[PDB]
Amino acid sequence: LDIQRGATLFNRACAACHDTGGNIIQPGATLFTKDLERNGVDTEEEIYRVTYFGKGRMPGFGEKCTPRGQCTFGPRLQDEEIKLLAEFVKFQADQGWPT
Ligand code: HEC
Repeated sequence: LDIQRGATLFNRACAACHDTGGNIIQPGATLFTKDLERNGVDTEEEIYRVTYFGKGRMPGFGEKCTPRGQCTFGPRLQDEEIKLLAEFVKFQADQGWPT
């Protein structure tokens, strides 16, 4: 809901890999609606879950993400931050990642 706060957090925690909604590591697994839909995760609740726990080559960010090697070696994000990020991603995907 707070777009500017979500954008700021996204820019520092996510953008290097998901530049403008993309995926610089894994083609086909972007944050665009088409890929989110194909991968079964075009919802806020699914975006939150994958951000929290990770999946293959993406680290999880949740406080209770486990085991250690599947999660960020940087600081974990709080639930509220991951919720803001999931809402931001869903909103941006719905809008087509405006530039
Ligand atoms: C690189 C080190 C990444 C960072 C930092 C973040 N993500 Fe990521 N993400 C990355 C990869 C390699 C993948 C694909 C994983 C796979 O095996 O499928 C993803 C995937 C996502 C998805 C799902 C996209 C889809 O299925 O099309 C989402 C919703 C997602 N990532 C969100 C996300 C957020 C919110 C991040 C910051 C907190 C973030 N990612 C960081 C690589 C990387």
